[PDB]
Amino acid sequence: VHEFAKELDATNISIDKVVGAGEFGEVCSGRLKLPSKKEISVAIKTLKVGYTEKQRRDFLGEASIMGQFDHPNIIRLEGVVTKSKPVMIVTEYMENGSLDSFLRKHDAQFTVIQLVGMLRGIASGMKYLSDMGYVHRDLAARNILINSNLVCKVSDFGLPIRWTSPEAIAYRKFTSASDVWSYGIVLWEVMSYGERPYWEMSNQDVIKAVDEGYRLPPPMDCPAALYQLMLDCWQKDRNNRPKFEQIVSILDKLIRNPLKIITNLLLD
Ligand SMILES: Cc1cn(-c2cc(C(=O)Nc3ccc(C)c(NC(=O)c4ccno4)c3)cc(C(F)(F)F)c2)cn1
Repeated sequence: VHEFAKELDATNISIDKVVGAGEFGEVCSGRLKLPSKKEISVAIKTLKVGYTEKQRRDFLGEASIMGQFDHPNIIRLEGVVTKSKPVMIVTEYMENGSLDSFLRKHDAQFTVIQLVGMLRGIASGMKYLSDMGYVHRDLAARNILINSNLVCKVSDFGLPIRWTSPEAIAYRKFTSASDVWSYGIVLWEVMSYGERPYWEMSNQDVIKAVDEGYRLPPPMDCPAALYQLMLDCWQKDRNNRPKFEQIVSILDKLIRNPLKIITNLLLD
């Protein structure tokens, strides 16, 4: 763990309050005093009292993964506490919480360009994870955190049929291209302001429908460019899906605001 995670001194951590009502795990917000004496807001996940050795190993392995990724759109590991208990993982604080729950509070209240900025941040984080050989496997709006300035950052709270590509469902073929499929689902979630993908369809029907070529329909008022981007991410042939670098490039062009062309499952 210490290869990729700094050991924090518990005397530098103050705990404020419980956050997220369990959605992130056993997580609090608080402050961390850095070696330079600067104090920053942080999220703190604690390992349960009475943990088993496997639970500790799994907890510290998580920190080890996170510590590998230093990027503006991937959740930043500040460090771990292992030499005292409770054992902790400390990250930057993301004031606006998970993106799906945030958007549900704000239905139709953001501009298209604001939503595209969110989407671009997520794609940039994924471009770095993929460049680093990391396949996320659970890329979903609930695993994206959003801060006070609406910057979105790839996270993972653990457990996902609705977000999984057909090949990863069929025979566990997980690649960065199956993450691109997942990104198309997140793109739909964002444009739908946190609607659940495939709503409450039976999992077996989500699997069969997608395999038969059916896809989620355009969100209300969804620009054609963005719906086409979803369809491109949802290509049956993983080789035909765009790479994350190309997704970032697409969004960067839309950010220049060229987009006013507007578009149960659709046979696509
Ligand atoms: C089992 C496992 C999970 N992960 C993993 C966890 C996480 C992650 O986000 N973990 C995590 C751990 C501790 C905390 C405190 C947080 N942050 C928050 O819960 C949070 C809430 C609000 N602000 O921050 C987040 C991220 C990544 C990713 F994709 F970015 F590479 C991977 C790796 N292995």
